[PDB]
Amino acid sequence: SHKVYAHDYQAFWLWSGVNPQPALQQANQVYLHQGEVVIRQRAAWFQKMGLPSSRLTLPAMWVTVRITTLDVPDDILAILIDLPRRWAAAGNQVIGLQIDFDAGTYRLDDYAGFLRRVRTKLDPNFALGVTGLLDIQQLNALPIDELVIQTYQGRSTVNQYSRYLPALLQLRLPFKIGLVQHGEWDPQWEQYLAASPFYRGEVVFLLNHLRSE
Repeated sequence: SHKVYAHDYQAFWLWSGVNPQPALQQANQVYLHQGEVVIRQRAAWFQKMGLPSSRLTLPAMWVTVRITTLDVPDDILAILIDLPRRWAAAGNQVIGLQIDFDAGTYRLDDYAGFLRRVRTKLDPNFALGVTGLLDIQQLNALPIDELVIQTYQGRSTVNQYSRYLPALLQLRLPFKIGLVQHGEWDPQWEQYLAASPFYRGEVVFLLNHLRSE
């Protein structure tokens, strides 16, 4: 029943607006936020954010994009799938594209269709990952290479996150747990989830200091 410290972990999200941290230099993977697809005037719009595509001293990396709507045209999906392409052209080891679903009430059919579309447009050397808030004979049907279950909102672990953990042993795809830096977390859960051959460990969302510090 302790708090999450980066020095105990090896995979991290670096979000827009978050500064790099020494823990990055011990990491095996980084999940680099690059922007969001949002509705502006009843139409989807990509907002590029975060670090510009460039050579940086990072471990193997994902490009992460948050999707707040699944009504997204092919031209924006084309921009999304070019992001890992650009990061790879800059000299980095790029694992693939991670979709961060933050869209609301959709049916799993629609998520599946959206991911099918992305994978069709994504270069086959790139993996396709999903992450989102906690929320199976059809869920393991997701056409994805990695799932990350987030346990936080903002700077805090969600209260009663543990309610969603026991059934993750039924997942049949590589999965991880997303924890916020300095949030509440019981690491006994790690041991529990280690029972599944599909468990791949944790990812820590790094945070800056609050202004009020």
